[PDB]
Amino acid sequence: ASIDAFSDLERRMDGFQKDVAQVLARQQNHVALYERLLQLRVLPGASDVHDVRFVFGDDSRCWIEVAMHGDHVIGNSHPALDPKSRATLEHVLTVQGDLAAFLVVARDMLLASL
Amino acid sequence: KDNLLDNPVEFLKEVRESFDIQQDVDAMKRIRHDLDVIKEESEARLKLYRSLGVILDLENDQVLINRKNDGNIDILPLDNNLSDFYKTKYIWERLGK
Amino acid sequence: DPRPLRDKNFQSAIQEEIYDYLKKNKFDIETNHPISIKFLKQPTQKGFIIIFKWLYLRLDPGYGFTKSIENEIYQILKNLRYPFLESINKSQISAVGGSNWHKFLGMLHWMVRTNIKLDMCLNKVDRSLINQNTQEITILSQPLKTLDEQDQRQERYELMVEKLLIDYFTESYKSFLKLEDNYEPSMQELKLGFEKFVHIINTDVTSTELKLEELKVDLNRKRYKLHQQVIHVIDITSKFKINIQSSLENSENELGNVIEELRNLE
Amino acid sequence: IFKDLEALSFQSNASRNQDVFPILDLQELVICLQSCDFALATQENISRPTSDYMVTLYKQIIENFMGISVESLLNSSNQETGDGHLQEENENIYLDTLNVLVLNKICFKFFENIGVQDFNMTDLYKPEAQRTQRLLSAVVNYARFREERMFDCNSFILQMESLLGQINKLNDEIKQLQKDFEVEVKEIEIEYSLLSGHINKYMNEMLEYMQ
Ligand SMILES: [Mg+2]
Repeated sequence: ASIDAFSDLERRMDGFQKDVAQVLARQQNHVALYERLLQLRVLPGASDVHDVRFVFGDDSRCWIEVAMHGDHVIGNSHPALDPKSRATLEHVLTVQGDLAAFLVVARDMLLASL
Repeated sequence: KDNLLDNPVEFLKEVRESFDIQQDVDAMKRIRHDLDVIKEESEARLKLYRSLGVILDLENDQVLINRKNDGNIDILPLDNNLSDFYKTKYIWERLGK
Repeated sequence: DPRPLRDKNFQSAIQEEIYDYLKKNKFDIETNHPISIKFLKQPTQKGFIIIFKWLYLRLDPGYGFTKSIENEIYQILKNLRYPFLESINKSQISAVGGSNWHKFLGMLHWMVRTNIKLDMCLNKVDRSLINQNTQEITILSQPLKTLDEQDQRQERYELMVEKLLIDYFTESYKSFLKLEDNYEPSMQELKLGFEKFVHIINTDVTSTELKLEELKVDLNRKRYKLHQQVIHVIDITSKFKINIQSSLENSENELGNVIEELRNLE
Repeated sequence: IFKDLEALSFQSNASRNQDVFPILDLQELVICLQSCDFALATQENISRPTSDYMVTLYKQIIENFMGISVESLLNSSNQETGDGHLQEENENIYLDTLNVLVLNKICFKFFENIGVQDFNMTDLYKPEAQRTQRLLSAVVNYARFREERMFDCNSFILQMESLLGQINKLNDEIKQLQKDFEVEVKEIEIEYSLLSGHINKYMNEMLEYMQ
């Protein structure tokens, strides 16, 4: 523990200085990258009957709402889906359960209409 | 005489007292708390995005599509290459075959 | 007592050696008591006393023999620490030319050898004294060792001058008892000697002086060298801390933003 | 034990001095010898009770006035050559005798120098009261003479003490300088050690959150 040995400490410090810098790299933003790629955000519903709202497009271009607890599973949609389609999706969720499938079919459907 | 510390002992002491340990420790605690927040509040959405079949490799700087059964897949890079609309369109087209 | 005193060959040899010592050192000329004296295998009491007196006065001059030495021989031998003293009865000392002479003959030989060795011993002493009279100036004139290594130098000087003063005292007192009241010779011999002293110690002074002025320089060089070191640490230490804090401040902000965006539900 | 019979013995009013030095009476003799720092000199022991201790007293005297060591001279008296041949451990026959006679000789030359011509073995091993007092009287007279010769030599003493003083002062300066600097190095090394321990502590506590 002599000042002449300060060289030694400069080693450890330079390592610490390094190690710290390495652990604090910005690498916890997976969700935002996903959203940017897929252009799909998951938001609250405009009416809490339907809690979950899926949104396709950078603007509020397409979106659909789901109330998986009430007796109206498939809620609102701005692209004005027809009854048959809404029943189709309500069964892709009620019977199938494949949520991914529901999202692909809902996207294809909504992007067709205006 | 100048270029000669007027009182070096007092200088070293003054450096030791200004070396705030608990401050940076508390900062580290704040950082781990933030990380746990990001984890908890990302869990579900990440489970959904991975449920689609898309998975990420920020190591290889590329993303992977594994909705193609029978040992096939797709890859897409994130260098400063092309526009985002291109990427999105490709990822979505190759997903719901 | 442990010696073949009665052996005729032993007797012959020690007789020869005794005779040789006395004759070589002009015993017969110095004392005509027996003159041209040669192998008293049958001694005469008178003559024996003569020899004893001669030899002992050679060992201890200034001793005052009484008028009947026979009364002192035993005490003389006891003082000398004669090792074979136990083997001698006082009675036999009065007329030793009889049967028991084999003992006294031996005694005489023992004195001869003793004398031999004494003259030798004292010679060495003389030499030794000479050596001492210089040792100090020699050791004090050796290459100077730094203070911590050379202890008891002041004692060396004090001793040196003390010996000079002792010489002056002794010689001047000799004169004083001779009724000469002028000690200029002695005094001169002192001054000369003292000058040598003043010379060597002067060297020391100069030496020390130089060392002093050098030490200063040395220290001034080290102090600087040291302060720089201190500065150095106080520099990089500071930097280090700063850097770490930066790494933290960025991180906390970054994650902050992330969390905010994870909570923006527009 | 307590002897004053010598006092009641006849003391002639006439006198006859054979020596060149005065013969001091018992008490004054003891006072002078004590004033010469010979603590062993006492009226009790320098009277008829003149015994083996005279060897010690003469040793002290010669050692103080001649400024030499008797043990040393005796040591150099007993060694011719000792690396190889060893005929010295067994010849006890002469060693004691020779040490004794050599001591007697040292005393003999010393007393020759101060006006006594016939110091001999009796004075060391069969010592007598009156002769002991004569010898010690010579000692005292020499001591007084010396005390007068000191005044002639005070100049030398003063010059000496001056030079030794110079050396000692300088060495004091040296010691003070290097002591001071060593203190500085001590304090700095202390604070630096506290700083090192502090930083290491900082890195240890932190690393608990890395990993
Ligand atoms: Mg007086």
